[PDB]
Amino acid sequence: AMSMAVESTGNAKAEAESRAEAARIEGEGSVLQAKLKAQALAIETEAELE
Amino acid sequence: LAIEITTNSQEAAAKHEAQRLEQEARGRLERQKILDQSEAEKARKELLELE
Repeated sequence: AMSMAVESTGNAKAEAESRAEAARIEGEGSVLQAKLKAQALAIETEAELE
Repeated sequence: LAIEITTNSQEAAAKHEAQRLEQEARGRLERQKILDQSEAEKARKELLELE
């Protein structure tokens, strides 16, 4: 039952730690990406007004 | 027929003894086996942690 414990948990912990690390990257990425969308679609919007 | 009954009775308690010792065997060995599988699990847990 203790091994049953280590197996089951250790697996889903390994698994959610995966997903969690994946979206951690994506989130840090989407901030950088929205910060580039920023200057891009605001230099695009800049000479748009002129 | 009077030796017959005593000859068969030798057979009897002999067979009965055998069976009691057979149970000594299985009763002991099935317990050794549990106390092995359990010793394995004390390791298999550690392995399963590394897994």
